[PDB]
Amino acid sequence: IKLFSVLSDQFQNNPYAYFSQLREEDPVHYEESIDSYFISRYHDVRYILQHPDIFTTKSLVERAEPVAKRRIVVRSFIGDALDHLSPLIKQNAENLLAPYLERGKSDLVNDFGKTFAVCVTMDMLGLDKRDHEKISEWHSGVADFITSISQSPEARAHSLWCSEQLSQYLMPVIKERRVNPGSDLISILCTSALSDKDILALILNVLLAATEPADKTLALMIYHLLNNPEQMNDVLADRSLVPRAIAETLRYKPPVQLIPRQLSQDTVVGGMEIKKDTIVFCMIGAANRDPEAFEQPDVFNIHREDLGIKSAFSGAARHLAFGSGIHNCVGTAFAKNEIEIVANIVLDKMRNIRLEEDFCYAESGLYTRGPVSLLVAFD
Ligand code: HEM
Ligand SMILES: c1ccc(-c2ncc[nH]2)cc1
Ligand SMILES: [Mg+2]
Repeated sequence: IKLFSVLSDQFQNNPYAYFSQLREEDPVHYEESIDSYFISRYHDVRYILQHPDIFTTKSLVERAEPVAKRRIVVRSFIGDALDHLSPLIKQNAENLLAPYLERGKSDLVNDFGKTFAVCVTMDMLGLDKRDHEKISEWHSGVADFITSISQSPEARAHSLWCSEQLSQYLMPVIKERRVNPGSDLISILCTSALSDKDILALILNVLLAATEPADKTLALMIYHLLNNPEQMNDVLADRSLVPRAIAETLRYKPPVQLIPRQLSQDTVVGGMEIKKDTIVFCMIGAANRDPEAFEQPDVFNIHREDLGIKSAFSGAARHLAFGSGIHNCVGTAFAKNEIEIVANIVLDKMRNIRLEEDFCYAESGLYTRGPVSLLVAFD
């Protein structure tokens, strides 16, 4: 059945049950609802993410809207700085965890994760960490505008308010640093090219970008490590394993699930010929589960020889969770080091971590996916 819908409740309840069938039967799957093709095969996807002259993306300055080489520049402003934020990402985790020790339990997504990911992004932007609640809130409100297929008139209103709220918060902070630079990212954005309203739309995009996926990765890892208790023990003993666990969780259950692209000319991918101006969706989950790229692909295995940690976190990595080529996630380097730091602390701090009694595990999200909650218990 090619008639099946990939925006359907049924798809969303468990996408990994259906990818297999999309590849090998309807790889360039047309969705009759939007005017968009969903591409599910690894090589078909990777070629698209390789060449953004044919499959153009949306640039790193314009608004993340209703859904050239500052990359270089931003890349090193993360890269050079990620070793200055190492003690702060470190304190963030420790500070945020302290409430939940002794109680002996926590929900790593609701009690801990969302709030941690936000505080990191805030140190990277140099905003005042006291305001983390305001921000997580507004940050979701816009995240929604983007993630959602459609919205209620209440939500759409609320999302618009959040952007309004976000703008009027950041913008004075932009001018303050344009004239008195700090040593944060916003501070650098205003040094040696860019205008005020442009620097805002960039900050807004980095905020959206560094925040949501970080959350989800740490949680997906903890969950897949506790679900293979013997691999969890593997990580507990030799900590150098953390990155592979990060990586394999990335291939396994990629936080960002779809990558879109606009189509320049008329071009063929797979068996199907497409047409101009059309948005096609890369199905990352589907690609990281293609036998063609990974053997035993539906097995969480941190020790898999076909992962390749040497490059799991670069422009030319095996999995497509960070995208591919010259448009790969700008903070890949940063993503590694951030998640690494928490994971390590979590393990250090929640001795004898286990899943809570009667913990029923569930995931949510079409564009970006992750656990609704992860209920863990500890000493
Ligand atoms: C859990 C780790 C992360 C994952 C899996 C991830 C994944 C991705 C993916 C798949 C893309 C789209 C590639 C494309 O279509 O061009 C992307 C874009 C991007 N990422 Fe990440 N990312 C992560 C963490 C981060 C962090 C920590 C930062 C900032 C330090 C960051 C900054 C960006 C930026 C600026 C973009 C460009 C998209 C835009 O224009 O808004 N990412 N990321
Ligand atoms: C909502 C939140 C974040 C994203 C995103 N796109 C690339 C990296 N992160 C997309 C939608
Ligand atoms: Mg973060």
